[PDB]
Amino acid sequence: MDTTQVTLIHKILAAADERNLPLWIGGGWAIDARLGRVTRKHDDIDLTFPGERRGELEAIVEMLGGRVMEELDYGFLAEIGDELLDCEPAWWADEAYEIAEAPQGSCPEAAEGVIAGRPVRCNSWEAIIWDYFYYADEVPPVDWPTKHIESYRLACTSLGAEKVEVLRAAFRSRYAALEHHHHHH
Repeated sequence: MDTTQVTLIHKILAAADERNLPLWIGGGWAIDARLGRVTRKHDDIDLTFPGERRGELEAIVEMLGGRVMEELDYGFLAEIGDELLDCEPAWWADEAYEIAEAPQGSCPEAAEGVIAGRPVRCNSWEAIIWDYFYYADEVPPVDWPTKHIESYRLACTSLGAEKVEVLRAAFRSRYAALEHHHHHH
């Protein structure tokens, strides 16, 4: 399982390099890469790719032998073999690639993490936490599975409490604004 998942990630990376499509590894996988240790196995592989390259992404999935299950407003889900590819579109703005609705520096150009001895670009701790907190608003922490809870803890600790607090406050502010907009409209 774990080896298979790592191998798939390696393959997806290799395809992305061949396509000349930048890949930022996200979520728990990013956290593990940034830690340097694949601590936990994850059925879903969360990878961030520039949105404009959707056609290339479809080709990549086909090259992998998988099929794209569905395309959603926040990205596309693809089944590759027995593993799930969750693709988050990175939006190229101000000469920078940014995760949708996420703070600047979401997807650093630098080789942030390492997987299986291969250096990999990973989304920032801030981006990771932004996603998790966003998920928290959707689903209560009590409902959260151990893996997600642990991943959130690791990311928060690594980034630093104060920074995490700032992120939480920022996101709450964003959500409140969104609610107000909706209520007005």
